[PDB]
Amino acid sequence: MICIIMGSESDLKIAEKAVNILKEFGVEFEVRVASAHRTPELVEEIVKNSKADVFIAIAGLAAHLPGVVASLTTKPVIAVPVDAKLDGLDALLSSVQMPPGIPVATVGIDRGENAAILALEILALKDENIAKKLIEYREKMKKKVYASDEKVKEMFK
Amino acid sequence: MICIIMGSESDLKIAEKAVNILKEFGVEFEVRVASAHRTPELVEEIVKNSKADVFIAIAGLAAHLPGVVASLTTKPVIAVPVDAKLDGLDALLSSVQMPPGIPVATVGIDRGENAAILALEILALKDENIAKKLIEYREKMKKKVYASDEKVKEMFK
Amino acid sequence: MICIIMGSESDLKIAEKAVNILKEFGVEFEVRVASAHRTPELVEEIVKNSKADVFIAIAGLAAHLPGVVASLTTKPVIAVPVDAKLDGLDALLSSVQMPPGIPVATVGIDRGENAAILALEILALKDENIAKKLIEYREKMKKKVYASDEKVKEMFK
Amino acid sequence: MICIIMGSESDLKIAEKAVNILKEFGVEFEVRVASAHRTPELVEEIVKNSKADVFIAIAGLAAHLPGVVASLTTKPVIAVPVDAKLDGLDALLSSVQMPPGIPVATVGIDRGENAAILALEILALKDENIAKKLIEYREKMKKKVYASDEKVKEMFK
Amino acid sequence: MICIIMGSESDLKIAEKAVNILKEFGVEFEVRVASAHRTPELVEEIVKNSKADVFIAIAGLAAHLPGVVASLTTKPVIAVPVDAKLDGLDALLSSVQMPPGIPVATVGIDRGENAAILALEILALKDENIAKKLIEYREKMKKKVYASDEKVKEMFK
Amino acid sequence: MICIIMGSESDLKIAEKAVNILKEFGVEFEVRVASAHRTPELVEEIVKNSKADVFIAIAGLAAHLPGVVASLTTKPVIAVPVDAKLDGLDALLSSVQMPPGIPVATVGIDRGENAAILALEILALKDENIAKKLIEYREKMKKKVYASDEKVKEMFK
Amino acid sequence: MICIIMGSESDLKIAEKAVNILKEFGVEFEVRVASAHRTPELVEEIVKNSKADVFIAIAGLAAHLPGVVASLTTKPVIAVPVDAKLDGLDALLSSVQMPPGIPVATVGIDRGENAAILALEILALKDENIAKKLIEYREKMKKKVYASDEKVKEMFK
Amino acid sequence: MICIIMGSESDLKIAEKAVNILKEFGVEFEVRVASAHRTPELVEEIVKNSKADVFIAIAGLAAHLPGVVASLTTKPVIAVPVDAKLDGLDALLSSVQMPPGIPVATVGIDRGENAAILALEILALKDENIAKKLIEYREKMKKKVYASDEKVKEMFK
Repeated sequence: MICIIMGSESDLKIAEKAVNILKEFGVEFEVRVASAHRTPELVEEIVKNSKADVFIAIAGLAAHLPGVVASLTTKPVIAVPVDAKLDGLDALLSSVQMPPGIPVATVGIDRGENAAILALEILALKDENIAKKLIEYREKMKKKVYASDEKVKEMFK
Repeated sequence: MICIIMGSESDLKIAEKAVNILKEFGVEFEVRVASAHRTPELVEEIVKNSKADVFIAIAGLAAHLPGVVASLTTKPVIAVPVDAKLDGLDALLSSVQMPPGIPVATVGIDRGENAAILALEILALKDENIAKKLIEYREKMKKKVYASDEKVKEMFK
Repeated sequence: MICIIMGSESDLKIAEKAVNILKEFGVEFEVRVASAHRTPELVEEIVKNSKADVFIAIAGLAAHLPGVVASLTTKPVIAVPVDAKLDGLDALLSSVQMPPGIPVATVGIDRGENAAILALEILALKDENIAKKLIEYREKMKKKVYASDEKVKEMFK
Repeated sequence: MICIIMGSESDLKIAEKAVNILKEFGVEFEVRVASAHRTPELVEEIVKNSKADVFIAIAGLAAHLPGVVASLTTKPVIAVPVDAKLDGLDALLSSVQMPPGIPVATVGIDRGENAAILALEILALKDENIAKKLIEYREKMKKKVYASDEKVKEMFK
Repeated sequence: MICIIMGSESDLKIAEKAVNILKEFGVEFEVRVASAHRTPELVEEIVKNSKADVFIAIAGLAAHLPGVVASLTTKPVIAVPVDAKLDGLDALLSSVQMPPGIPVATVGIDRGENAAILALEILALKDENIAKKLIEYREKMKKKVYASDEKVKEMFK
Repeated sequence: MICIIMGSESDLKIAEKAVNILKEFGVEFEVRVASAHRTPELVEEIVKNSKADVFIAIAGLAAHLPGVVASLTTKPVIAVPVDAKLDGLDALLSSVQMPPGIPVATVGIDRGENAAILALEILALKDENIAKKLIEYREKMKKKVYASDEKVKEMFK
Repeated sequence: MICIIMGSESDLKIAEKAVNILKEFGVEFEVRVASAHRTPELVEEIVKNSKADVFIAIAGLAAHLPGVVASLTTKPVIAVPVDAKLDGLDALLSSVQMPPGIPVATVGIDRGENAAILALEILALKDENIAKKLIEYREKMKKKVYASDEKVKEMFK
Repeated sequence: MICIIMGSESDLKIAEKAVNILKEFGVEFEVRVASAHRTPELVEEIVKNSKADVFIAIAGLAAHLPGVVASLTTKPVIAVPVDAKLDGLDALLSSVQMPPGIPVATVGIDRGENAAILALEILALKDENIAKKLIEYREKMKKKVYASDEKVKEMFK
C-alpha cells in the first residue's frame, strides 16, 4: 500500500503522474488531499492510521506537507516539489533541507512519476512481483530510446 | 506577553538578539525550545496554551517552525530565518512563502532584533507605554547616526 | 482602520486580493497609490496623517515603498512583494532585508490575501469581533480542504 | 545490508556521519570509494554484485555518482549532495533532477546522517528490529529537545 | 567526423541547430539518441566505437550525458545544456562542474550552433579546408552586423 | 550628443525606449548596431570617433558590449542588460561586475528609458536647458501618480 | 564637488576606497553618514543643500539609500552595493532595479573605487583637468599590467 | 603550443594548476598577463601573433577575457571562471553565455587543471604522443581511486 497525499487540489496534475504509474504496476494505493497548514488534524489522522509502507507527499510553495508527514511516521516519505512560484525552488529546498533525524526522500520538481517508481523500488524489496516488474519497466524504457535512435538516424541523411 | 520559540538551541545567538530588545522595553516574554519535526506535541502544547499576543519563531534550514506555529494560532507569528546553510535562502523562502489563509510575518535573516521590534509595534497598538518607548527608541537611533556622521566628518579632512 | 498603499497602479490585481478579504471581514480600510521614488511627499503625507493601526505596502521591482512607509511610522507595516521582473526576487529581498530598528513584516510574493489576514490578526488583538471572524475563517478553510479530499477520493477508484 | 559509495575520499567526513548512525543501529554495511567519471568499471562492479537493499551515494560538484548508481540497479539509491563549490547547489540539482524512470532519493546537503536514517526506514519495512529501533531513536531525539527547553528556560529569568 | 548524441528526442530542436551548421561546412557527422540513465550500454557502445574526433552531447535536466560520454573517451566532448526546467541552470552546472581529470567543454544553454562551431574550430587544426571556412564564416557574420547597422541608421532620423 | 550602441538588432525594443525619451527632450543622439564579438573593429571605430559625451550600450546574454565600449573611452558608459536568457541575470552581472579602473554605469534590465534619463542627468550638468527639462519631467511623473491615486480612490468605495 | 553618503559606518572600508581615488585626482568632496530608514530628514537635508554635481551612495542589505538620494535630486546618483549578507545580492538588485523615471548608476559590489572613477568621468565632461587625469590614470593602469606580464613571463621558464 | 592568458596576477594560483599539468605532459606553452579592459592592445597583440593551437583564458568577476580572446582568433579558446566574488557565478555566465558564432569552451570554476587537460585532448588529435599520455594519465587516476577504496575499506571494520 502506498499513500499519496496532496496539500492542494492544485497538485492533481502531478499527483496523477504518480497514480498512472501505480496503476500500471497493479499496486494498492490511496489518494488524499490534506493541508499541513489548514488541516493539520486531517494529515495527522491520515498518517497515523494509514497501512501504507510508503508515503508520497505532493505540495508546492513553502511546501511543509512532506516534513509534517515524515514527523508523524517512521515509514519512508517521498516528497514531490511542485512549481507554483519561483520555478519550484521554494518547495524544493523547503522539503529537501530537512533537519537531522527526520529525513524525507526528495525527487525532482513535478516528478510524480519518479516518486511512484521510487516507492515501488522500496516495496520491491519485499514484493518480488514488483521487483520483476521494475526490471521489465526498465527494459521497456531502453526500447523507447532505441526507437528514438532508429528514428533520428533516418532524419538527416 | 510575547512567546519566542527556537526550533533548536543553535538559534540561541539570534534568539538573544530578540530577548535583549524585549528586556530594554521592560516587557513580559518567554523563551522556549521546541522542534516542529522532532517534538510536534511540545510545539502544539506551547502554542495552544500560551497567553502571548505575538509569537516569534526562530529556525534554520527547511524552517517549518514558523509555519507550524501559525497553523496552531490566529495570533501574529513572526518568523526569523536563520542561516545554517545556503546563506539562509532555505529558511527564508520556507517561512515567507506560506499559502493563502495562514500568513507569517517574515523579517530578514538572523534579524532577531527586528523581530522583537515588530512584536513591540504590534503590542504598542494596545499598550501606550510601549508606543511611547518605540518613538523614543527611534530617536535614540537617529542620534547614533548623527554621531556617526559627526565622527566621519572629522575623518578625511 | 487599515491603510493599503500601492506604489503603482500595476499592483492593483494584488491589491484587490487584499481588499476582497477586508470586505469579507467588514473592516474599515483605505486604498491609495503613491510612489516612494516619484512622489515621496504624497507617501509621507498619507502615512503621517493616517489613522490606520496597520499599513499594507504593495510594490514591485526594487520595492522601496514598504521600507519608506515603515520609516515614517511605528505602526506595523506589511510588505507584499510583486513579481514584475526576476520572478519577484527583487521586491522580496528589497523589502524583507530591512536594517535593525526599522522592521517590515513580509509575506509571500503576490500574497495580498495573506497580507490582509495578517493585518486582521493584528487588529484582532484589540477587536474581539475580528478575532472571532478569524477563527470562523479558518474553519471555512478546513471545510474546503475536506471537500477537496472527498472529491479526489471518488476520482481514481 | 546497506552500501555506501563515496565518489571521492573528500566525502569521508559526510560518509562517517552515515556510518556512525548505522553502527548505532547495529546493521550491516559496506563503505566504498569509486568515481563515476574516473572508474566507471569499479562503480558498475560494486553495484552489480552488491547484496545491499539500499545504496547511499555521496559525491560533490557535478555529482553524477548517485545517477550512475541508480542506472545500474533497481534498489533504492539515496544521494547525499556534498558542498565543495557553490555551497552545494551543484551536487544538489545534479542528483535530484533525475529524468523520468530512474529516480534517486535525495536528502539535504551534507546530510549523511539523514541518508542513513532514510536507509534504515526502508529496511525497517522488512526488519522489525530496525523498525523498533527507529521509534526509540525518535524518542531519544524528543528528549534532547526537552532538555534544551529545560536548559534555555533557566537562561533569561 | 563529429558525433552528436542526444539524451532525448526532446533535444532535437537544439540538435538541429548543430546539424544545420555542420551541413553548411560540408563535414561528416552522425546524430544519435542515447540515454546515460536508461541505456548506458548504448552510449558506451556508440562512444567506444565512434571514429569521431569530437563529441557533442546534448541533454537537459540533471544532464549526465556529457559527463558519461567524456568518461568513455579522451576525445574532446562538448556539452550543450538544454533548458527543460529551472531555465537551464540544472543542465548547466551538471555538465560544467566536472571533476579534475575528466573535462567537458561547455557552451551556453541551447547553443547547438556554438557547439558545432567549437567542434569545427577543433577540426580546423588538422583540416585547412575547415580553417578557411571558419574565417569566411566570421566575415559573413560581420556583414550581417553591418547590414543591421545600416538598416537601424535609417530608422530614427 | 549621446551615442546608443546595440550589440544586436534584437535589442531594438529596449533601444527605442531610450530613443523615445531622448526625442522628448529634444537632444542630439545616434543609434548604432555593433557586436563586441562579431565586429570589434566597428565598435572601436564608432567609439573612438564619436563626439558623444555619454555612451549607452545595450546588449543581452554574456553582454560584453558595455565593457568593451568603456575600455575604449573615458566618457561615461551606461549599460542596459537585456533579458534574452536566464531572465537577464547574465547580462546584468556581466556588465555590472566590471574590474577596478574601468567602470560602467548599470541600470535595471530592459530599462532603456532609465538609461536615457541617466544620460540626460549627466548632460544637464553642462546644459541648463536639459536640467530644467529634467525637473519638469519629474513634475509630470508626480502628476501621473496623483491621477492614479485619484482614480483608485473612487474604486472600492 | 562630489558627495559620498554612507548609510552606515559599516560602509567605511568601501567608502575609503572611493575617497583615496578622489584624493589622488585632487578633487573636492564630502563624506557623510545618513540612514534612509533611521534618519530620512538628514539624508533629505544633505541632498537638497549639496552643491555636488555627483552623488555616491554606499549601503548594504536592503539598500534603499541610493534610491532615496536619487528621488531627492536630478544629479547623477551612483550606488555602491555593499555585501553584508547574501554575498551582496540584496543591495545589488535593491539599488539597480529602480523604476522608470528615477535612475541610479550602479557599479559592482564593494566597488568604491569604480564609483569614484565613474564620478570623475562625469565631472571630466566639464573639467578638462580631470579628463586629462583620467587618460593618465588609464596609462598608469596599462603599465601595472605590462609589469605583471613581464614578471609572470620570468616565472615558469 | 598552448597559450595561457591571465586577466590578472590574481589568477596565478588557478593558472599554475594548468601549468603543472602541461609540464607533466612535456608540452610547449606560454603564460601571459593581459587585461581585456585595461590593455586591449596587449591581448590583441598576443593573440594575433600567437602560434598556439589552443588558448586558455583565465579571469574572474565580469570575466570578458575569454570572449575577447575568442573574438580575435578561430582557434579553440578555453575559459576558466575564477571565483573572486559571488562564488564565481559572475565569471561563469559571463564567459559561458557567448553569442552564436563566437563560442568559448568553458570548464568549471577554478578548474585550471581541467582546462589544461581539455587543451591536451585537442592537441592529441594531431599529436599521437599526447594521445598516448592522456590514456596513461587516466590509468594513473583510476589507480589513485582504487588506492582510496583499499584504504577506506580498512577504515570502519
